[PDB]
Amino acid sequence: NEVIKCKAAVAWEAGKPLSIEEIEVAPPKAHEVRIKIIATAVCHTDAYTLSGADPEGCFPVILGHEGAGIVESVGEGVTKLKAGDTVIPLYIPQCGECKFCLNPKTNLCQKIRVTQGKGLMPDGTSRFTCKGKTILHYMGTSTFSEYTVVADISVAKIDPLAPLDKVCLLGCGISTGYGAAVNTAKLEPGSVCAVFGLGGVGLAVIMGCKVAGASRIIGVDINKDKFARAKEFGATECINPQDFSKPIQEVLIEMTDGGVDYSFECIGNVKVMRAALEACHKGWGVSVVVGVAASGEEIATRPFQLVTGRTWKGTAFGGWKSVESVPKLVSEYMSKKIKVDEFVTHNLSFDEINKAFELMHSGKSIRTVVKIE
Amino acid sequence: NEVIKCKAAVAWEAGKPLSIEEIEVAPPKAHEVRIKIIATAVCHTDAYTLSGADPEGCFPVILGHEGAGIVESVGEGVTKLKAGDTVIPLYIPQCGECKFCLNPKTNLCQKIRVTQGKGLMPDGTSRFTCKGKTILHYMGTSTFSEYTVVADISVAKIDPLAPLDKVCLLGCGISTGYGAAVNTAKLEPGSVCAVFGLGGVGLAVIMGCKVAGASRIIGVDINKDKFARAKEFGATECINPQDFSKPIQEVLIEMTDGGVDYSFECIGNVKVMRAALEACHKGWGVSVVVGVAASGEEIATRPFQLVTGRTWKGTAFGGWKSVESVPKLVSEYMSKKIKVDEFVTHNLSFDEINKAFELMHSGKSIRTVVKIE
Ligand SMILES: NC(=O)c1ccc[n+]([C@@H]2O[C@H](COP(=O)([O-])OP(=O)(O)OC[C@H]3O[C@@H](n4cnc5c(N)ncnc54)[C@H](O)[C@@H]3O)[C@@H](O)[C@H]2O)c1
Ligand SMILES: NC(=O)c1ccc[n+]([C@@H]2O[C@H](COP(=O)([O-])OP(=O)(O)OC[C@H]3O[C@@H](n4cnc5c(N)ncnc54)[C@H](O)[C@@H]3O)[C@@H](O)[C@H]2O)c1
Ligand SMILES: Cc1cc(C(N)=O)ccc1-n1c(CCC(=O)N2CCSC2=O)ccc1-c1ccc(-n2ccnc2)cc1
Ligand SMILES: Cc1cc(C(N)=O)ccc1-n1c(CCC(=O)N2CCSC2=O)ccc1-c1ccc(-n2ccnc2)cc1
Ligand SMILES: [Zn+2]
Ligand SMILES: [Zn+2]
Ligand SMILES: [Zn+2]
Ligand SMILES: [Zn+2]
Repeated sequence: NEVIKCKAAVAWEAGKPLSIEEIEVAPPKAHEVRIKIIATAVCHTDAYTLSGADPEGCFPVILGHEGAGIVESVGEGVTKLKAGDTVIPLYIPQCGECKFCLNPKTNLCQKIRVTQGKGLMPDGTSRFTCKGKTILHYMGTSTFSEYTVVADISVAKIDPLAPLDKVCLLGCGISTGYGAAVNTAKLEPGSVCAVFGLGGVGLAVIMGCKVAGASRIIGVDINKDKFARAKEFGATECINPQDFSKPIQEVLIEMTDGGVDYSFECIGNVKVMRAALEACHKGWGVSVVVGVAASGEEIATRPFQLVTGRTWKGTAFGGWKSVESVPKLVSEYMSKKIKVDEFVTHNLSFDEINKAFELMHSGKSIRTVVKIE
Repeated sequence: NEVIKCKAAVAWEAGKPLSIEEIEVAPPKAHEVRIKIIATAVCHTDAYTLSGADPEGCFPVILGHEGAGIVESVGEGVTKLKAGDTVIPLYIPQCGECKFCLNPKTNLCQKIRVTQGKGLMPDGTSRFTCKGKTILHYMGTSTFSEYTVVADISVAKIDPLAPLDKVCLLGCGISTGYGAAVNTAKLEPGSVCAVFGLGGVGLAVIMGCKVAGASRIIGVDINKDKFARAKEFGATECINPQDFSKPIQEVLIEMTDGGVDYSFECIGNVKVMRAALEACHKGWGVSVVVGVAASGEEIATRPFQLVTGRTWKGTAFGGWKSVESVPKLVSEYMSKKIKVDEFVTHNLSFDEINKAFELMHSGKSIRTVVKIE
């Protein structure tokens, strides 16, 4: 119930490294929760915002949107979570009252997004003070800190037995891939699937396709060093566009005799998205867009590709309804139905957080986990 | 069983009028049917091919792909249809054996399309002789003639009580609109729908939406003279893009509080297709492409429109399985469930066939019916 002094990794300008500093964190107001972050993961959109390319970037700011922790304080009006619980913050809440929350077809809650995009709590202010300045929040969580304040609808409650040093990855990547495979596509047994890109999201998609029951899975990438891991996750074969003179969709059409049944696009390249649409089977093919492109880029095609059967669709947070569905995923990981331990490729300490970004800049890791205690 | 002399409307070069001539029609070979055309309808793709803009146009050729008639002769191996029957030719057959015919998700049979696109019968030759030249077939039917020869899988058998002078329209237009409404979209009661363009296909789509059970229907067009008929078919309101300074998708978003549930695009303009995608509701919107664009045009959008929920899909022949589904549509018209008599706007004789095209060039008619006897 009093201001907490803690250590954070603040960013001050676009394109500069993060600097470790001491910050003051205010007590939560009505309908808010204070969380001590235990572990976190460094995602790609964090580095994208840090670079400064985002037209909506606001500085100074504390990044991070993947982590798990333990509750200390709750505001006035909270009757759902008490101190000592193990929880996961979420950048897609679930109020349960709006028109988007009563529709089973969607999961895009639209209650606090106007303040979340500006970097402020729902009341209209920020809880982070540094040397007489106010530091904005990032994507509603801000987990690059030892303590953080979030809204009461952005918190999911998990089993206390879960290891918090690895279950944190179920915030952005593994959940998105698994949901893309088993929610937005809903693929029947015996299908043929193709995955573009073999990062964290691609490997999660491959895992979901193998779990659901597809017979043949094709992995596509321009870096050979990934192929090995793909074959461990369930991909039957892997190809490289640079080894063929013909365009990639023609290679896939020749290989699969007509085209694949499902194609997942997990990169963020508009040309790859067009190639992914044109490689689906005529009559019943489906293409799912998972990655996010830079602002100002357009994906083109001819309407003759849609008239003869094919479909575009897209997914955000794998289509899961976050608050009521993340606990089920943690339970699934308890039963060894899905793989979480095989995604983490590196471990760092808090002070070396900058090093994490450099690894992401080189393409040598899938996911890195930072221990914040 | 002998060559038949008949009257036809042959085209000799791109951009010239059709000329009425006398032709010889050969007896059918194995797995073929000879039909005496009674009535026909002039569609938009006929005039498109006649203009010469089609990169695949081949001349001389006999156009037409909508009509009903009576059988005279059948080839060797036909045990399904006998002479005197009332039938409808179809530009999408149904063999029932290929991989596309055993899949309930599609209706694009791929058995005789290679010869159909070239203008020849499956054996490899044409049955139309004129003054020592061979005349190719059009879209597998060629109904601008008093007698025509078609394959045995391109014929649907209907109730003999049907009036053949109006049931012919169930070949291309009304079927496509009705199927787009109730097959590819599958819209639930209480939905909001928007239709772009108010020709024959647009009015069929409106009829299907009203039958299925949507509550609110919005018609969009740039010609005011159409709006009246739309209000008779079930459209609740109609708008004109030229009356507003803002782009049309913003007008629709403001009007419907977020966007429509379903949007059908029935024109063939790539800019209208983009505007139709951007006017669907966030989270659960769907956009169905029905019209065909000119070769070399691309429809563009940003992937942020697909990531947040929306979908493109397309339809050819309304998704009906032609041979087994057209008789059901004729039965539906017998019970007054659907409207066929309200589409025909003009009637002509065979010799005035050219006049029909001129009407289509002015936008004063929905469908014109030519009586061929
Ligand atoms: N919509 C969502 O909810 C959501 C969630 C998480 C991530 N994402 C996005 O998914 C994308 C993947 O991110 P990530 O960190 O999981 O993996 P990553 O971006 O680090 O890996 C990208 C892979 O694509 C390959 N690549 C580059 N150009 C290629 C080309 N022409 N052809 C084939 N491969 C090419 C690269 O070699 C690489 O293996 C990102 O853009 C991310 O923003 C979206
Ligand atoms: N895929 C299929 O199976 C199939 C079947 C039949 C027809 N079609 C196609 O459907 C299209 C419609 O053909 P039709 O004969 O039924 O009607 P039509 O083409 O004669 O009517 C077109 C209407 O769109 C309007 N238009 C032009 N520009 C516009 C704009 N910017 N905004 C709004 N309206 C505009 C016109 O005023 C007109 O009312 C055609 O392109 C046809 O080729 C497709
Ligand atoms: C565009 C956007 C901005 C923010 C922000 N903070 O600026 C947050 C979310 C989104 N965004 C929306 C629009 C807003 C929206 O629909 N919703 C629903 C509940 S609240 C909310 O954000 C749809 C999809 C996304 C999205 C963006 C990035 C990632 N991504 C990439 C890598 N890692 C994460 C995943 C999804
Ligand atoms: C591109 C095409 C050419 C021909 C031809 N004769 O050149 C015939 C059909 C198509 N086409 C296909 C590819 C081929 C195909 O999938 N199939 C399935 C069974 S056979 C066959 O044609 C998919 C959709 C269409 C199509 C084209 C025009 C119209 N349209 C417009 C106005 N009025 C009619 C409707 C559909
Ligand atoms: Zn909500
Ligand atoms: Zn992320
Ligand atoms: Zn078939
Ligand atoms: Zn037609």
